[PDB]
Amino acid sequence: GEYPTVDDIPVGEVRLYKIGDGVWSHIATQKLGDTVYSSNGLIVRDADELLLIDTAWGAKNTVALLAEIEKQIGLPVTRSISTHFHDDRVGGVDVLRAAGVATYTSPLTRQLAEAAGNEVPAHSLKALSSSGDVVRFGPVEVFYPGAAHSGDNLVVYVPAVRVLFGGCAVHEASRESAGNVADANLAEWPATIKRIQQRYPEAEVVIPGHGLPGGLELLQHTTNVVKTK
Ligand SMILES: [Zn+2]
Ligand SMILES: [Zn+2]
Repeated sequence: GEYPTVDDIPVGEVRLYKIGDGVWSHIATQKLGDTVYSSNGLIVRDADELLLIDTAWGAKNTVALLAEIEKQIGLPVTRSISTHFHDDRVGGVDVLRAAGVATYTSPLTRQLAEAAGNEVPAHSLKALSSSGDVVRFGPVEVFYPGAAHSGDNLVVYVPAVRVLFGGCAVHEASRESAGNVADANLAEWPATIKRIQQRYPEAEVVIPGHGLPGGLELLQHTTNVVKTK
């Protein structure tokens, strides 16, 4: 049906949304002040297991995520990748570890998470240290396009179905400001977007870290938003 939003996900709950064959997004919320915010991750089937991209933004939500996955898909999450060091990506890693998931991210993300006092995935993805680096991981590619929203942000591509999870380096269409730039590299963000555009020219779906999925237009949209400043 319609992509889940803060206006229709019951409080405390996590939703899944089917994106294509063997690929779902997960959507969770975290109210701060008067505004309820949502956050997206990904789930990708591989053989008879699941690969998780990002936590559901905190321990409580991540427990609910695992329960929703069991209810709706019924296959075990065996590995996860966090796409940068913020709480919407690693908050809940200890829940994943308790559930027997092998948790991964880049070495830089582990370092930044440790410095921030955030939860830290247990394992490093090697050969992701330089912009342009890419590695295969089961049914996905993991690409480090360079600094943008954060110094460490990764994107994840599902080649079989042309789905790009852009994460927080990519803004949703309705967003016209960059939001939280405390860890951002605004100078490098446009070049980082260009690397993503050049690497994944056939992507059919682009999923931002927050908000509605779109297509490749979200990439240039993000650059446009960055240019404001
Ligand atoms: Zn972030
Ligand atoms: Zn984010």
